[PDB]
Amino acid sequence: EADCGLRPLFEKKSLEDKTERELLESYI
Amino acid sequence: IVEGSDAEIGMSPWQVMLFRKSPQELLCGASLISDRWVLTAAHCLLYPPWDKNFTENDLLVRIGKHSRTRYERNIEKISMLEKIYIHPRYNWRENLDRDIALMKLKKPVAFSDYIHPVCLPDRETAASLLQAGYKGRVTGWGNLKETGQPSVLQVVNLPIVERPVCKDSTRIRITDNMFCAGYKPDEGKRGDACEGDSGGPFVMKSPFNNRWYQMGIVSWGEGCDRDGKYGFYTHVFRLKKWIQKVIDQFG
DNA sequence: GGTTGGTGTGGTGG
DNA sequence: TCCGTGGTAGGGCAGGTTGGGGTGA
Ligand SMILES: *C[C@@](*)(O)[C@H](CCCNC(N)=[NH2+])NC(=O)[C@@H]1CCCN1C(=O)[C@H](N)Cc1ccccc1
Ligand code: NA
Ligand code: NA
Ligand code: NA
Repeated sequence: EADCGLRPLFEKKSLEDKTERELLESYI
Repeated sequence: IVEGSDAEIGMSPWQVMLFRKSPQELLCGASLISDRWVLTAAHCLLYPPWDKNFTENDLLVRIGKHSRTRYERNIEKISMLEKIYIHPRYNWRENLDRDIALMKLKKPVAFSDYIHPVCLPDRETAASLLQAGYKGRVTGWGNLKETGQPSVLQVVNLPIVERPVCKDSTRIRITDNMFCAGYKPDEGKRGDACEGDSGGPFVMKSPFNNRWYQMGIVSWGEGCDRDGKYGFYTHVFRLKKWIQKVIDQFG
């Protein structure tokens, strides 16, 4: 549970995948 | 996955492939939740209407993969299963209620760029994210149309759907242990899971802490990506206590 | 090479 | 207020790895 949810190749580099924003913009 | 796209490398590092030792065939998806535990759909293992009943020695799991078929040397990890736990209330006849299983690996797996566990939702996460309109993300190597398969892992992002819509969409009895997700006919955009994507994770990214949480397991559907039809997923937060107990009891 | 090596076209594609 | 007594299914009326609580219908 400690390290969970944090992708080495995305969150741990501060890089977004092309379409995660699509999800985040969907929240309302 | 129908009308999805190829996944970026490391994009879904918790994706797991449920495989059958002999004949060597890919059965389902699954997901990495700890270094020793994988969560899949029960019907991947047990489905009596087709006399499916897989033992621990029938199966393997492949973690960190991207190619469906090709051995990803120094990238993927193949593990043997210690024990399978199916939900005691799993209903294989009526509606795949509580379509969930946990599989203990014989030995713990090393995380990496391509292998990394997803978080399970707390109450707050779940309250916050399980709302109609919010999009999550489904991944798998299942079929691209409904009657071929993908070269590499597929991803699609799809919105959670209001319960009355899900209820009206199918003849099948729906439990509060399941949700549905997919675009409506008037939303323009398309997409769905299909056969072979079962046990794969429906996931959502928390705006509160940037972590990805597994809100669903690919359970079932009627066709694949048909207008008026939606993919049905096991409501994971509702069964989280069982998940906890089993882990804590048999880790 | 790649998401990863090299008596390098298979062991797993090209 | 209902959401166990068989059901997916044993033995038993409580709880287990399971009858909790949730956009709950
Ligand atoms: C086992 C999984 O690969 C698979 C997921 C299918 C998802 N389809 C879409 N469009 N998202 N599940 C199934 O194939 C399940 C298991 C057995 C039958 N089944 C179905 O989806 C039926 N078409 C519907 C169904 C039949 C019986 C009970 C519940 C649902
Ligand atoms: Na659809
Ligand atoms: Na090679
Ligand atoms: Na019981």
